Amino acid sequence: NEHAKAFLGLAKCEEEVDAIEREVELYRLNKMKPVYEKRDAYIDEIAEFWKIVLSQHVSFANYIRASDFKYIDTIDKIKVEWLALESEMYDTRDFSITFHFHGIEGDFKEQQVTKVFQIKKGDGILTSEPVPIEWPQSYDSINPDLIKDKRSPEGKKKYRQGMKTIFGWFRWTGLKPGKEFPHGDSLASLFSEEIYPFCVKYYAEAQRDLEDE
Amino acid sequence: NEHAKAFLGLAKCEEEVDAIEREVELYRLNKMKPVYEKRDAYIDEIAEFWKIVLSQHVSFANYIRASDFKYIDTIDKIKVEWLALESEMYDTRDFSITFHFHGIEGDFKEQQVTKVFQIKKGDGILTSEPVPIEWPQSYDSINPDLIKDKRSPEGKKKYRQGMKTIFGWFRWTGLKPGKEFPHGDSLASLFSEEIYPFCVKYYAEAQRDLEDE
Amino acid sequence: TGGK
Amino acid sequence: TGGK
Amino acid sequence: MSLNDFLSSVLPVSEQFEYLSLQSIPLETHAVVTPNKDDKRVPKSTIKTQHFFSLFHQGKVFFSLEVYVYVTLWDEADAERLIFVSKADTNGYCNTRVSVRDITKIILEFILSIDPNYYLQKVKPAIRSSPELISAASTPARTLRILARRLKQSGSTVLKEQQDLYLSFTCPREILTKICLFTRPASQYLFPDSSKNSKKHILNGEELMKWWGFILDRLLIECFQNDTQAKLRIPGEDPARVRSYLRGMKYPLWQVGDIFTSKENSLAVYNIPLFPDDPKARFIHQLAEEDRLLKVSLSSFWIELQERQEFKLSVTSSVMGISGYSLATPSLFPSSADVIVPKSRKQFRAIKKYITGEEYDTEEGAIEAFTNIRDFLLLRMATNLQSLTGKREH
Amino acid sequence: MSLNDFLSSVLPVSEQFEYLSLQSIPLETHAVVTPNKDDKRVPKSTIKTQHFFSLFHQGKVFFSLEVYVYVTLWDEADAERLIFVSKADTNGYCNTRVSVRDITKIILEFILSIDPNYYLQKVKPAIRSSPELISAASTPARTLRILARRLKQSGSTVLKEQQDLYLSFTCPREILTKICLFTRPASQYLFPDSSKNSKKHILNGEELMKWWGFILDRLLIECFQNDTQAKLRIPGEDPARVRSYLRGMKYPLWQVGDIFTSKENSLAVYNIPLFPDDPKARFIHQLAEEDRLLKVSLSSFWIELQERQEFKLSVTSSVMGISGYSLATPSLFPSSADVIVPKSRKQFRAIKKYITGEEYDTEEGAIEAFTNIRDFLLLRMATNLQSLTGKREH
Ligand SMILES: CC(=O)SCCNC(=O)CCNC(=O)[C@H](O)C(C)(C)COP(=O)(O)OP(=O)(O)OC[C@H]1O[C@@H](n2cnc3c(N)ncnc32)[C@H](O)[C@@H]1OP(=O)(O)O
Ligand SMILES: CC(=O)SCCNC(=O)CCNC(=O)[C@H](O)C(C)(C)COP(=O)(O)OP(=O)(O)OC[C@H]1O[C@@H](n2cnc3c(N)ncnc32)[C@H](O)[C@@H]1OP(=O)(O)O
Repeated sequence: NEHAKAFLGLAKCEEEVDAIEREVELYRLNKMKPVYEKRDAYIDEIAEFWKIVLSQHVSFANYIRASDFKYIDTIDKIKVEWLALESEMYDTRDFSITFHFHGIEGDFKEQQVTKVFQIKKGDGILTSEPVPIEWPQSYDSINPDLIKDKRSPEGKKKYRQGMKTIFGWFRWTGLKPGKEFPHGDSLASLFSEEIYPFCVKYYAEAQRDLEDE
Repeated sequence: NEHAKAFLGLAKCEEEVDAIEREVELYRLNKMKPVYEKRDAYIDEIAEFWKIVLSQHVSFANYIRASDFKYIDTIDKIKVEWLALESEMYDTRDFSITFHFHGIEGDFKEQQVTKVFQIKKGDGILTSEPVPIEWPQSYDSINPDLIKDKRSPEGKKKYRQGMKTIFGWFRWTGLKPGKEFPHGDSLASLFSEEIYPFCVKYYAEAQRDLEDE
Repeated sequence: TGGK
Repeated sequence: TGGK
Repeated sequence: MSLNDFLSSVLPVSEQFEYLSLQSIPLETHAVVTPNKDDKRVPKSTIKTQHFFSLFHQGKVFFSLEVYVYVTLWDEADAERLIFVSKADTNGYCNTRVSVRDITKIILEFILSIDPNYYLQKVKPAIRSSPELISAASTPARTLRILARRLKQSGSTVLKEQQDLYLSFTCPREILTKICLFTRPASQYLFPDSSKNSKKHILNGEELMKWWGFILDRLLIECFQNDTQAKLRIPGEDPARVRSYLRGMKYPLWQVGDIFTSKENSLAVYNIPLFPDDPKARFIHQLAEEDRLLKVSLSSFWIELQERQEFKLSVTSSVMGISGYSLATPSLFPSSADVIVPKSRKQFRAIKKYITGEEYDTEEGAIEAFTNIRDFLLLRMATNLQSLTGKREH
Repeated sequence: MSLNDFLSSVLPVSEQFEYLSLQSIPLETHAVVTPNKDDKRVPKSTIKTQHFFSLFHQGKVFFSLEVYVYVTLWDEADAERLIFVSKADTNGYCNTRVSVRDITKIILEFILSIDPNYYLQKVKPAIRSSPELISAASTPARTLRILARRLKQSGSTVLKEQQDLYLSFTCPREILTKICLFTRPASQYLFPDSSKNSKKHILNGEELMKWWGFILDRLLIECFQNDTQAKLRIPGEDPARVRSYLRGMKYPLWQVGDIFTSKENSLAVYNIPLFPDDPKARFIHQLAEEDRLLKVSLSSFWIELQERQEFKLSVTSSVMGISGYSLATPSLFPSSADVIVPKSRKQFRAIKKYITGEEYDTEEGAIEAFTNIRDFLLLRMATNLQSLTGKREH
């Protein structure tokens, strides 16, 4: 009978440790928030900081069209925000990503976009919601909202092309596998977990004296 | 010149985040200590708890001689302690492991041993120090301290045999690669990171009604 | 996580 | 981390 | 005669050996061949069992073999059994010399002798049936709570079991016996890294095919009836070419082809058997993805199999197939000494891993495999390998 | 003539193609062959460069080739160059038909024509030399601090460069020219997954060997002198057997063996060249671990190479070797249109990855490779693939 006691207790811990982790995590989430606040303030004073980070990061290039770099060169700011702080109605793993583009004369508009990523039930996969963005004028041909029929032969062709641009990544949801931007979730995670948290490590590496890094 | 300011600041953060992580980590280390205190109290009331956990854990069997199980069946307690709490002179990753064996009549002595594992400089590898333990009387033949010459042909043979027992794992240091217990560091980490922290998950799995788990 |  |  | 008799009659005289016949619990599984919906006769039940063997010499393991036996029941008395030979390996740590060829043939004779009804006594169902059970679907909390409310109410923490949930069948002692295997040499199959050992003899593609072909030949003559069906197929080769190897065989009925022919449903997927780690299964599942399963005829399957690299850039491989009735009526429930049937998949895996999980780039692994295997049997199972007194002259 | 002339003279008439000749920055590296301590002549410097090519048709890539050229200097005028052919691939997404064989031979003619002195102008040293530099050994803090104290003191954040730290050599325009390659078919080498494409033609071992053997034959006749050394070696085969293939060759001096013979230092390690991803390098480094390097003679090396699986369980592979002087004096510094020399290893890798990094199990990847390659060249490098008007009848 003293065994029924031990066991009944161990179960309490078992339902506890779940809610405990949520805590050790939110602690970090909090400790880090103001830290990025400061760091970002400095970063915002540095010219071309993000253009440089995103052309230095080796893995990032792989996810997107070479041509997207003309527009990626225009990113003034990237701010990652972990939702679990603004309400316990969010997974400690959920987060939003805000970009700011300074546009280009007669081609790409100036704009600031926030894509939201949150885990959905089923261990949970990461998902998102489409968000508006002004595709460059150059990308008219492959613009999904400039294509009359996505199912037509020349229609599926141009569409799948636009879905490989980083603009196409803003539609990604996670629910239409094989249909949307490729590995949209891996890229998001790259931002939240590598690029954003280590932008400075990459800026400093871009800054090597002597061409050959 | 306002750029020399931004940069000089970013560097401060850079030397900071190192000491910040150390903090978010020690927080967890602390939050979890009393939690294991409670949980262990219950566990200590459960008969054969650890004997059961260690025969259920599938991966653990791989590291050690089948025969060692006769002695492993005798483990009353396993307590893992993260050193970083008792003085900031330790890596947040350092830890000690305490075992208690209830011995066996005329073969294996009763005893309690604590092996210490701490990271050494060079990203750091995990290392340990040998610690005394009373090898079973059955294991005389392969007892390193019962072998006259480890370099002799029949001497290197018996020695390498004893170095595959879990008793041989108590000598492991991490500094004589290929010479000591195989993967002693991986096993240690298995204890600190999987077995100890999830003993209860495995006890509950051992407890499946119907032979076939 | 293919990468291209 | 071979495992046997 | 017993497994113990068989091996001894092929190992050198006066010599001592030990061996392990491990056997899975016969599990009711899906059909060996993918059935079509609109079909008159589809399988009633498919019973799958694994036989895994190892030989030891002077405290070292040196050989292992992994064979699945499949018993398919169509109805009351319409049954059929298939022996599928998956893997066979050596690590070249035998101090003495032996004919692996004869050991391998012998072990298959043995398997052929077993009365099919043996796998039909108690069969583990694919999915089984007053609640309150602790199963895979039981969080640890649930489980601990359960053990709590089961202690508070009952003296202990166990239940009731009479417990019969565990299938049972019968079929004729003499049925259609099939043997299927796919030759494909490789550096090792069951002894990891053993290829790094100098003393280990590796057969090449053409050497292996003949090796296997001879063993089946022996089994065809000695163990089957004179009208048995023996088919050979060498992907990437000419029917004239295969007929030439076959002129080597001592059995008269060897023909080119396979034993899947059947003009009924001339479509690959409804004919090709799917075995563990088999290239046939491989290429089939490849079509399932790229959606062509209902478009590749049996005839095309073989022609396409040859392409798509794999075969195109690998050494000689052959598909052997046998289908007939055995001379003697197979009727032999193996004794506790013929086989060791672990309590669960979990224990089965664990004992196997002591062998197929070791590293054999040195004698150490092969010695370790031996001790760990006996220590364990003795400790956790209260048994011990069988000892053999070889009795074969020269 | 130029690279542009060469390719056009082998592609079908009226037809339009595009191509990419990417070239690494000549880097001073260790000796091609492992030198022995107590030796009269050891290399002074070894200059390694990579040439990587791709052909495009109608906005799709379909072929690629990766060749290293090694220039070894013994002293003042005693030099030697070796062209090592690493990989060559197709993805079977060419709408039209072409002789890859002729394209491949042509590109090697071109490479053969290049004056060795070209790789000798500016060479990136293996290890280079007033402090205050930001390099791999510079934590990000250090780097930011540095940029700080370099802003506060100077107008900007850059330094001084005249900067000459960057090696330079010369050698005779006509040297000993070697060509080495190891045939070994595989589903793909530079186009991942392309083997899943139906329209892609894979040669097998014996088909590949003849394929390569014909190209070298052409180069031997047309590009080398009548006393040039041509060696063939087929691991696992009989010297009588190889002599039979050689009777196929149109060049008269093909013999069995290799071009490493040298009775001076009859020991494998001091003779065998070590190339990227080469089986010869492989087997050598295998001995370094298992400590036998100073125990395997050159003769034994070949005999042992054959064993230890790899060759034992794989299709026909050959070692081809050439060593003589070219008919014409190689003297051709390639133009900005013959080659594209990325600013750094980093950019080189990145452009290459657009191609060898794609997935070719569908036309998508091959189209993606093309656009990304031009978009990038134009955007970040202000260039563009070369266009070709094929001019070969029938
Ligand atoms: C469908 C399937 O099950 S496929 C599995 C196939 N397995 C593999 O590819 C794994 C690697 N292969 C091997 O481990 C082994 O070579 C096996 C199992 C194929 C055969 O083993 P062996 O010991 O070579 O065969 P066995 O002992 O019967 O004799 C084979 C021949 O080689 C000879 N032989 C034995 N030892 C050696 C040796 N060290 N060196 C050379 N020859 C040898 C035998 O005399 C015999 O020749 P013979 O016919 O002239 O008498
Ligand atoms: C040392 C090294 O560099 S090793 C690298 C070897 N590479 C590989 O193994 C990678 C895979 N192999 C391949 O991608 C290719 O088959 C290659 C590069 C080997 C050759 O490509 P191909 O296009 O077959 O060769 P090419 O166009 O010169 O013609 C080869 C032959 O096949 C024929 N052919 C061309 N296309 C096809 C096709 N779809 N189907 C069948 N045959 C074809 C040609 O007519 C020619 O035959 P011929 O001699 O009778 O005229």
